[PDB]
Amino acid sequence: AVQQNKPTRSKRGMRRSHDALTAVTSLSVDKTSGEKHLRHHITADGYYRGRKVIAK
Amino acid sequence: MIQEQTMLNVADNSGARRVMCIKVLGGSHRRYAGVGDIIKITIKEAIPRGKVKKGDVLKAVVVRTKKGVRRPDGSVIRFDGNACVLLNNNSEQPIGTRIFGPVTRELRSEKFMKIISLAPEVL
Amino acid sequence: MRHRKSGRQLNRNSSHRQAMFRNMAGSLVRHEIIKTTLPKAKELRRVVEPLITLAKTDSVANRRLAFARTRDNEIVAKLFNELGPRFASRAGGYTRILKCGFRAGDNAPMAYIELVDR
Amino acid sequence: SNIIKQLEQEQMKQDVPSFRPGDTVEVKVWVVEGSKKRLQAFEGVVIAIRNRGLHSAFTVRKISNGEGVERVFQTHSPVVDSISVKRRGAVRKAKLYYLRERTGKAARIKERLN
Amino acid sequence: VTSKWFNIDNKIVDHFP
Amino acid sequence: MIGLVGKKVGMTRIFTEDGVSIPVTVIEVEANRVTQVKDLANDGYRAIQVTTGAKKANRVTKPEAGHFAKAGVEAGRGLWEFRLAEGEEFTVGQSISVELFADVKKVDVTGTSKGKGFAGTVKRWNFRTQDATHGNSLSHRVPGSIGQNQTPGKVFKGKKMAGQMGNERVTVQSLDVVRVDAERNLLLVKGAVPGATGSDLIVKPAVKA
RNA sequence: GAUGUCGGCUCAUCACAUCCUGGGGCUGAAGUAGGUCCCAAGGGUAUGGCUGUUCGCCAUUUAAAGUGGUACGCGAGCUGGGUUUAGAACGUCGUGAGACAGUUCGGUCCCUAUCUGCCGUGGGCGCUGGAGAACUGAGGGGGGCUGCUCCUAGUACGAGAGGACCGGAGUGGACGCAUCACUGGUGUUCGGGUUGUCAUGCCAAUGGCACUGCCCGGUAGCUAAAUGCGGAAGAGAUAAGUGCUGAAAGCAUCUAAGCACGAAACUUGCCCCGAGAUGAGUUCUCCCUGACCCUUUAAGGGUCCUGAAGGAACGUUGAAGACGACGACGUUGAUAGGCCGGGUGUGUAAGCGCAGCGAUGCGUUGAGCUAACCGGUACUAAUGAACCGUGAGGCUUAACCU
RNA sequence: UUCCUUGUCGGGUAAGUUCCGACCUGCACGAAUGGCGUAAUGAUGGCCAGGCUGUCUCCACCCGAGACUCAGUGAAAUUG
RNA sequence: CAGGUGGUCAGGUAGAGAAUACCAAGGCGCUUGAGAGAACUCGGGUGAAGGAACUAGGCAAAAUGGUGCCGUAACUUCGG
RNA sequence: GAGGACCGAACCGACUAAUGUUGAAAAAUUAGCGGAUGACUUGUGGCUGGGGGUGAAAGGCCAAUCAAACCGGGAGAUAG
Ligand SMILES: N[C@@H](Cc1c[nH]c2ccccc12)C(=O)O
Ligand SMILES: [K+]
Ligand SMILES: [K+]
Ligand SMILES: [K+]
Ligand SMILES: [K+]
Ligand SMILES: [K+]
Ligand SMILES: [K+]
Ligand SMILES: [K+]
Ligand SMILES: [K+]
Ligand SMILES: [K+]
Ligand SMILES: [K+]
Ligand SMILES: [K+]
Ligand SMILES: [K+]
Ligand SMILES: [K+]
Ligand SMILES: [K+]
Ligand SMILES: [K+]
Ligand SMILES: [K+]
Ligand SMILES: [K+]
Ligand SMILES: [K+]
Ligand SMILES: [K+]
Ligand SMILES: [K+]
Ligand SMILES: [K+]
Ligand SMILES: [K+]
Ligand SMILES: [K+]
Ligand SMILES: [K+]
Ligand SMILES: [K+]
Ligand SMILES: [K+]
Ligand SMILES: [K+]
Ligand SMILES: [K+]
Ligand SMILES: [K+]
Ligand SMILES: [K+]
Ligand SMILES: [K+]
Ligand SMILES: [Mg+2]
Ligand SMILES: [Mg+2]
Ligand SMILES: [Mg+2]
Ligand SMILES: [Mg+2]
Ligand SMILES: [Mg+2]
Ligand SMILES: [Mg+2]
Ligand SMILES: [Mg+2]
Ligand SMILES: [Mg+2]
Ligand SMILES: [Mg+2]
Ligand SMILES: [Mg+2]
Ligand SMILES: [Mg+2]
Ligand SMILES: [Mg+2]
Ligand SMILES: [Mg+2]
Ligand SMILES: [Mg+2]
Ligand SMILES: [Mg+2]
Ligand SMILES: [Mg+2]
Ligand SMILES: [Mg+2]
Ligand SMILES: [Mg+2]
Ligand SMILES: [Mg+2]
Ligand SMILES: [Mg+2]
Ligand SMILES: [Mg+2]
Ligand SMILES: [Mg+2]
Ligand SMILES: [Mg+2]
Ligand SMILES: [Mg+2]
Ligand SMILES: [Mg+2]
Ligand SMILES: [Mg+2]
Ligand SMILES: [Mg+2]
Ligand SMILES: [Mg+2]
Ligand SMILES: [Mg+2]
Ligand SMILES: [Mg+2]
Ligand SMILES: [Mg+2]
Ligand SMILES: [Mg+2]
Ligand SMILES: [Mg+2]
Ligand SMILES: [Mg+2]
Ligand SMILES: [Mg+2]
Ligand SMILES: [Mg+2]
Ligand SMILES: [Mg+2]
Ligand SMILES: [Mg+2]
Ligand SMILES: [Mg+2]
Ligand SMILES: [Mg+2]
Ligand SMILES: [Mg+2]
Ligand SMILES: [Mg+2]
Ligand SMILES: [Mg+2]
Ligand SMILES: [Mg+2]
Ligand SMILES: [Mg+2]
Ligand SMILES: [Mg+2]
Ligand SMILES: [Mg+2]
Ligand SMILES: [Mg+2]
Ligand SMILES: [Mg+2]
Ligand SMILES: [Mg+2]
Ligand SMILES: [Mg+2]
Ligand SMILES: [Mg+2]
Ligand SMILES: [Mg+2]
Ligand SMILES: [Mg+2]
Ligand SMILES: [Mg+2]
Ligand SMILES: [Mg+2]
Ligand SMILES: [Mg+2]
Ligand SMILES: [Mg+2]
Ligand SMILES: [Mg+2]
Ligand SMILES: [Mg+2]
Ligand SMILES: [Mg+2]
Ligand SMILES: [Mg+2]
Ligand SMILES: [Mg+2]
Ligand SMILES: [Mg+2]
Ligand SMILES: [Mg+2]
Repeated sequence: AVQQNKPTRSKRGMRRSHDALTAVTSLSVDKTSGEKHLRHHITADGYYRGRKVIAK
Repeated sequence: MIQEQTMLNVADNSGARRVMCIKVLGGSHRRYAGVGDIIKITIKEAIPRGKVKKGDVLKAVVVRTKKGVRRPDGSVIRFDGNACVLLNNNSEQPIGTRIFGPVTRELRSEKFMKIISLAPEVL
Repeated sequence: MRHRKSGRQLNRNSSHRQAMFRNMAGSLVRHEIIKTTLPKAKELRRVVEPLITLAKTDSVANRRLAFARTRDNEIVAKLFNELGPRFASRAGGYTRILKCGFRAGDNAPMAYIELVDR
Repeated sequence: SNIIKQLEQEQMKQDVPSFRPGDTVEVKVWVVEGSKKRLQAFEGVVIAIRNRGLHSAFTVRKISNGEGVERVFQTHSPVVDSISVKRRGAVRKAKLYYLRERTGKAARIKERLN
Repeated sequence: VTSKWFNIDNKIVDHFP
Repeated sequence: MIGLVGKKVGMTRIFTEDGVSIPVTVIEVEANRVTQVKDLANDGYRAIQVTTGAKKANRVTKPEAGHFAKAGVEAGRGLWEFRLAEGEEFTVGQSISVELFADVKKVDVTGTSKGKGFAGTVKRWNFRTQDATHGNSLSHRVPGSIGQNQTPGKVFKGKKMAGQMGNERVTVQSLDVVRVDAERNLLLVKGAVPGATGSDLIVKPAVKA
């Protein structure tokens, strides 16, 4: 099926009121390294909750 | 669990060998007939000098099914094939004088005490 | 409905699932740490951890039975000579999953699955 | 489910004998022909056993008056008065449903001898 | 072109004689 | 009259000496603690609010904890309410036991039924399927027609269509009471009651015959 | 400058000129069974043979197999048998091309849904401080069918034949809701048997492929053909109808004044939703009791200090689920995986020994393995935090208290 | 090829507007725009039986590919 | 771009075979992935009792299926 | 050791059903189906030309076009 009238630029923007992205509320700070990371994720060099889990 | 077009063997000695179910009596839109249920049959093959001729329309009562009867405690009794006893169309009394094979205790009612007495074995 | 059923299907038919975990199980034993998608690392724990309790008792009958599930004699030898004795006293849970970032190519969630005393 | 298990044990019989598929057993069940109780015996081959605690059941098959009959008995029902093993049969299976298509000399089970 | 096979198919097109 | 709040433990069977097997549901009815009484003066109707079970002190909020502390009752799984008849009086803090049903013959059991998800019109409304063969084109379990032509030119409210099935409040009426087991906090009723194992059931004496 | 046709299938919805069930009046109404008219739309209202059929005839049922409107309801829901393209033939008509409400055989059915509608499910804001729960119930929806047997009673009625009203009990058909204890289906995630071939060096033992290779069983879950429950009783106001008292009209008269009965229809009673019911309701509990500056002086703007109850996020997940949502749990922990024990299912593993020329059999052995199940167990993962949410909550009037 | 017409009679079915056998009242058959038969043959038309079955009573579960959510790329008919 | 396109070469184990199944030499995994595990659609598997009652019509599925030997009717143009 | 013989792959076809119908494809795919030593099938080359060809005959085919091909012209045909 296809439209009978051209939907306006307000109906288009109302449909997109639910299309926004949500920012990450906070980043946890590592216990020893002191660097931010996603919560429950290892940091960018392999520290997770103090210990170094990936010595790479 | 007998319905229309189901082919039944014959447990008495009326002459018939095979009958077909053409209606389940006793209610509107009724699907199935179990043990103790009256049905309307037609005869599909008979022995050459019986009391009933091929093509007859009669009544019958189901006495063995291979779906089985469930007893009060949870038990089941199933047979290897479906069987019926031919009845008179009006009086609904048996036509033959003998019964073959076992029957069950769901025929123990005022209508079918004639069949229970004749049966070789009642389960 | 899916009530009370267990097992990821992972968008594969059954024989390709069976053969894919048999390769990963061999790879985790051999390297002691690998990198997978998080759904495939959680479904690995139910394949490779039963292999280690099987290896805690060495017999010809169990070796022939670890072989029917790995099809690799270099893996069966390591299970029964190193990972058997090493986890002798530990009662379950020979494996640890650690979440890491997202795969660039398709944004899959990634995880590191390893043996606990690596 | 300790609650359900406790309710189950109080109802189980304590005297069920050991049989396995292929055996020949008598089951004596109570019948009530009106107002008097009575025992009648069912003979046949055990073709299936279902082990579920109080929900256990077994299936017995006989050939009666030229018609084969199968009966599923609930083991711990009070209707089953007694079970008695007559012969022991040697089979390789747990459910002998292939005996439904065999008659006469094709449906013979060999004795176990031990 | 002209089709849109269902604008050529004459069971669909020639429906009211 | 009031009822009790239980928990579907499971299903089993009771054998009677005369050789009949009764399917029973085992409802586990602990003590129900009366935590609030309502009256016409303050609330406009008469009712008791009861609690049951136990809850870990960690998961009870400050507002919830202070509502139990006023009654002098230790916290519970939830809160329910029963409407009092005329001539029934209950006091705050007292405990109600399964022996209430000792001489009751029939009960009404309410629970939340098993959740079926988004279901179709064949499962949800017992619609007939169309032909499996004989030329059918992609329409084997689809609803069919949903209205008439230009008059009325709309679909009527309450049309039977596909959607969420189950997972909602259901009551079954006039269930027997096979046995009350006050020493184990049990109640065996004859038949099946809504919900899955572990769900909360509300049991009242039957309002009908 | 297109509003797709008959019948079938699917799904319906309204009217009442009522087919059944309900209530009545008259009967050329003894009883059973009828005839006819009035009231009544709550629910119910066949399966087959023939034919493209709607229809109809027929067979056998049923309490009954209603009559119509809805584009002769319904092809962006299905079909495509009929009619209604192009091929071919028959009869007939025409000199012929050809034609036939004559027949016969064959013959391509598109659409990813913008809007309204409908079925489900969320986000925002509001409801006047914020938050967590339990409610009331305006309103709305669902349900409403009926047989047969027995008793009363072979009584009432009738010459006999036959055979009840009213009232009670039991058991069914069709329909609906739930559920999985039982009986079963499924069970490509469990066990086994077996055919061909390739591989693991070979033997023995195993694995891959052949539709799960073909099969035989089967756990949990889902499920019906399984097994529990339901339709009410009661109340109110009535329809047709039947009255009581009673004049106008000395009588009579159900009506004018006054009083009473009266049905599956109506309002309740049963079940579910429901305070966005903006008319935004009630009850209980919990939290916040700091300064200062500025102006255009008011429900004004700003700075520092403070961040509560609670929430969200994140993680482990579920008998909850398309996604949201909803539930449980996060070390003060059984939330999930593993592990330990059991159960269940399969059906006597491998290895070794013995008998046999060998296939094979026996012993160790009801063995070995065993998914989603039950009862346990911190071994693994569920982090110390951070984030949002504030800092006593307008005016007027009244009633009390200071 | 027959309109009347589902002609009538027989067979087959519980029930047969189709089928098979007959009758002749051939609207409107008929003898090389051939008549009447015919063994074998036909992805030919009609009808009947056995076996077999999810075609159906009346659907249930399971296995995969989409549909659904996330990341990447990214149309069309239509429209006062 | 699931289409079309002449000739030559022709291993093993089963098999009558260039069919079919598993492999060799050799060559590839088809230029979007990751999740989840709703209705519905597509392609398949199994199904209690019944067994064409479905439908215009057994459409579609299920069934049959090989080698050797025994045995085989009407009718016939004497071959079938 | 005959045969417009039989069963059956390559090869040539196109009987049925489902899918697709802004397709993977301006006619295909999947599963079955027919012929398969012949009135067969195929490669390379050649000949027939538009009121003309060719046609085991369907108004079929003659470059995705056929009750008269395509290109250019008469030509701005004519259009109550
Ligand atoms: N519908 C089919 C066949 C078809 C092609 N062209 C047609 C023209 C008219 C009718 C049908 C067709 C298709 O699209 O492939
Ligand atoms: K339903
Ligand atoms: K109608
Ligand atoms: K009316
Ligand atoms: K009436
Ligand atoms: K009357
Ligand atoms: K009505
Ligand atoms: K007609
Ligand atoms: K169409
Ligand atoms: K139509
Ligand atoms: K339309
Ligand atoms: K509109
Ligand atoms: K209603
Ligand atoms: K069972
Ligand atoms: K099961
Ligand atoms: K093999
Ligand atoms: K199988
Ligand atoms: K009077
Ligand atoms: K009623
Ligand atoms: K509110
Ligand atoms: K989904
Ligand atoms: K052994
Ligand atoms: K065992
Ligand atoms: K003629
Ligand atoms: K006849
Ligand atoms: K006849
Ligand atoms: K001829
Ligand atoms: K042909
Ligand atoms: K023929
Ligand atoms: K030859
Ligand atoms: K040639
Ligand atoms: K020309
Ligand atoms: Mg995918
Ligand atoms: Mg395979
Ligand atoms: Mg659910
Ligand atoms: Mg839903
Ligand atoms: Mg199509
Ligand atoms: Mg289809
Ligand atoms: Mg309007
Ligand atoms: Mg227009
Ligand atoms: Mg009327
Ligand atoms: Mg027909
Ligand atoms: Mg119409
Ligand atoms: Mg339409
Ligand atoms: Mg067609
Ligand atoms: Mg047609
Ligand atoms: Mg023509
Ligand atoms: Mg015409
Ligand atoms: Mg269509
Ligand atoms: Mg829309
Ligand atoms: Mg209301
Ligand atoms: Mg109402
Ligand atoms: Mg269970
Ligand atoms: Mg089973
Ligand atoms: Mg199976
Ligand atoms: Mg070997
Ligand atoms: Mg291989
Ligand atoms: Mg409120
Ligand atoms: Mg989740
Ligand atoms: Mg503990
Ligand atoms: Mg006739
Ligand atoms: Mg004839
Ligand atoms: Mg002629
Ligand atoms: Mg002529
Ligand atoms: Mg002549
Ligand atoms: Mg001539
Ligand atoms: Mg002729
Ligand atoms: Mg999507
Ligand atoms: Mg996207
Ligand atoms: Mg346009
Ligand atoms: Mg290509
Ligand atoms: Mg080729
Ligand atoms: Mg090949
Ligand atoms: Mg190679
Ligand atoms: Mg699926
Ligand atoms: Mg079946
Ligand atoms: Mg089976
Ligand atoms: Mg079967
Ligand atoms: Mg038919
Ligand atoms: Mg029909
Ligand atoms: Mg076919
Ligand atoms: Mg013959
Ligand atoms: Mg011969
Ligand atoms: Mg030939
Ligand atoms: Mg071929
Ligand atoms: Mg051709
Ligand atoms: Mg084809
Ligand atoms: Mg093909
Ligand atoms: Mg052939
Ligand atoms: Mg051939
Ligand atoms: Mg030739
Ligand atoms: Mg022509
Ligand atoms: Mg062109
Ligand atoms: Mg062309
Ligand atoms: Mg011309
Ligand atoms: Mg000119
Ligand atoms: Mg011009």
